Amino acid sequence: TSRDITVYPKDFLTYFQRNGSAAGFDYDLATYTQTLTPNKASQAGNVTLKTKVDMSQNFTFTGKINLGDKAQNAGGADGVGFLFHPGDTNVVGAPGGAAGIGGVNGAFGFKLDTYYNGVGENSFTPDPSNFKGKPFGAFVDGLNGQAKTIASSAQSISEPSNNNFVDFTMSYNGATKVMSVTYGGQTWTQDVSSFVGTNQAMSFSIAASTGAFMNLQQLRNVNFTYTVAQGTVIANYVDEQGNTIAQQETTSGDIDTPYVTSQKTIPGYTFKASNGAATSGNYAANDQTVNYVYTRNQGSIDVTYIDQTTGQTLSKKDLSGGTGDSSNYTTTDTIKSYTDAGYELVSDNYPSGGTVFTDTAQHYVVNLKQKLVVSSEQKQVNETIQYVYEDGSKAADDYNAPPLNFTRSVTTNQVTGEKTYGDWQAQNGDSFGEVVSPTIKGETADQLKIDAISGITANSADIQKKVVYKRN
Ligand SMILES: [Ca+2]
Repeated sequence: TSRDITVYPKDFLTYFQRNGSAAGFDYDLATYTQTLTPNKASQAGNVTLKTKVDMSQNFTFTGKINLGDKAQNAGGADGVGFLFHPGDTNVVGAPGGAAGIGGVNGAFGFKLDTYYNGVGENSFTPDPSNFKGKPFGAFVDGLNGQAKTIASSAQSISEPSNNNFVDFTMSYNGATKVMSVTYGGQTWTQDVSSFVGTNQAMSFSIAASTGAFMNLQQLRNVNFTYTVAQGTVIANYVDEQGNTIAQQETTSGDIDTPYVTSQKTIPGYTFKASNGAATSGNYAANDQTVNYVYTRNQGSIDVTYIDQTTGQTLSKKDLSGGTGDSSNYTTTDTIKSYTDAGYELVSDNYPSGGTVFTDTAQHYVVNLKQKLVVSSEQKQVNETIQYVYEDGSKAADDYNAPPLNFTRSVTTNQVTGEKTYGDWQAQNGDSFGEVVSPTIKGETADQLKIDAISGITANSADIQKKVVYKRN
């Protein structure tokens, strides 16, 4: 592998970060010594590995640990915890009974517990009963957050004494997933395959803890041959309201080596912004998430109603919605109002079976004309000559003349009420004939004839004449 190095004593601080207690002390570059905790109460100091570890390759950890100058009976505590978890390179475990492993998720490793915790918290299960007041080295199951000691791995160790450094070797087989830890003559072996659940890259922490009891806890001549894990960029494609719209695109690569992400073209959506990490960058030991936000594409549909008689817009409806959704708009309601008001529908290009908003705009038109109802009014001009005696009694039947009929069209607008009259056409003529008055036997008439009356119009008034007959 290319991502595969050996961390030398002289470069300890390059690859390890002094946290809590340890950050008060400078790595002595003559002894190659790093203080985790001093001989003081309520301490908590760790070294977190800056990178991560490929938990599928072969790593060999070498060094000497000073567990202090006091046993538990003599007021000595708490021990040295080795942490392996899949989480952040900066997350470290709870102190005391959790021994630098408990209270992280997906956590496992090896402790030298120089203090027997018999009373269990929510962060650690009681230490094994077969070790009451006795120092021991053990593997721990920290997956469910609660550090549980593997009672199989529980072998006794030499009490902390005179601040003496004992040899420590932790070796791991990638394919077997088997860890071999040797602390000064005692030897441990455990199958961590159960503990590297799926994630071939784990965070590393060496931690130390004091409480009421205390011990100077240090590390010396550290040698860590391992395969540096690869960084992992994650890329999400989501709408504005969180909901994912495209498959998340998890890449992976050597750290400080370019990663590149891609804006996805997404049917029904336009890119808005990239929240989280840069779309272009370099790879990093913790997991960088580039989200891609998209807007739900909205389509436009308008329906214009036009009075063709005025050539002017009656009303316009504007529908906007998501590319694919139904407007649930009908023209019949807005047509009804108009056809009620005395409009006649000319044309409707709006689809009968509803519309669907699309990426491209939709425009529909409804032409209505002011309804025109052609009527026909008829007028008639009449000539009636009555033939009477001086008493007002009838000498003869009234002559009712061939009537002069007139007719004009009357176009009526049902929207305005306006009446468009045509020209008063004459059906029968303009001239009333001459009417010679009857000759009654033994009478003489005041008018012997009624003269022809011409130039009668539809405006002309009915003629009402009267012939009076005198005796002899
Ligand atoms: Ca303990």
